Amino acid sequence: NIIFVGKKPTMNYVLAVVTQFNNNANKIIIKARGKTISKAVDVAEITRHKFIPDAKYEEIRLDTETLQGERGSSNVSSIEITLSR
Amino acid sequence: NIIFVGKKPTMNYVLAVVTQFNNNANKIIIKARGKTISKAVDVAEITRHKFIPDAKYEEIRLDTETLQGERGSSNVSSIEITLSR
Repeated sequence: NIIFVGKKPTMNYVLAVVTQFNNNANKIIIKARGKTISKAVDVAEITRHKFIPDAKYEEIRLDTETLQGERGSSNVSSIEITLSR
Repeated sequence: NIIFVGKKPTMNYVLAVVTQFNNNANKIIIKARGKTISKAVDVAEITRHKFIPDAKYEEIRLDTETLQGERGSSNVSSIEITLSR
């Protein structure tokens, strides 16, 4: 029930979301890290504009996730977007 | 009270946020659109983890906005993060 948004074209992820709503999941979670946080927002916005006109934001969580490191190495921002209805 | 996260380095925006909190602001809004939605999340996560450890997510709003593109109108994702104490 979780869609990890990665490197595929955006519409793949929009499709994954729609597919799962039409097998009556009530909640969908979209999750992304780093640069692709932009794309996760796109996925959710396209979905509710063109394809599930009644989708609403249940909640949005922002976090940081820790990465294996060399000194100076970075961690990474993450988003989790919950949709329903 | 409104910081538009654009092309400058992340730490510049962190600085503008932390300054405003040091001058006793209650609510800070960070806005970004497109690719730099990633950078906005960065600004707020770093601020929270490293400078204002009691800064809270009051509200997170995802939207779509339009801009003059290369070829007529264009739609981009936008984010509005409200941090508070």
